[PDB]
Amino acid sequence: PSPEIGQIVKIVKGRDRDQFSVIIKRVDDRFVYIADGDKRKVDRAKRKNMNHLKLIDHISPEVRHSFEETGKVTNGKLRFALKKFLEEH
RNA sequence: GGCCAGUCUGGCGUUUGGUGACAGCGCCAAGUUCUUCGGAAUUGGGAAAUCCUACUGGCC
Repeated sequence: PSPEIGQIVKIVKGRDRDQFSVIIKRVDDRFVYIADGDKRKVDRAKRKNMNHLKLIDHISPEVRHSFEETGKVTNGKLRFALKKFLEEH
């Protein structure tokens, strides 16, 4: 399954390993860009090979709706999506 | 299995760079070489290669 915009991931490789992040842009089949709105904010999002992430079965509608209407997402909305995701699991 | 590119002594920490193995930075250790004894250089294996072990990324 292709990675989705607004989907939560767990980082499995790299120095940001074992953290949770949000997919904010899909380059192709291989590469995405992730950001958490805190230590890794949108304006310097982290490029990632999708093989170095673990797809979590959770997609935040707030993140993907904001990209559909404004073409962007705020760091506060990213922090909200991750904070809400952790509270349900 | 083939072709190409890359990484290297170990432990803890890390808002930094890298897709990544890793690296950078702080601290504690280890090996090798040199020393005027104050220190200095260096770090997978190999005498060395377009070589090889392990690991990472790409194409098949």
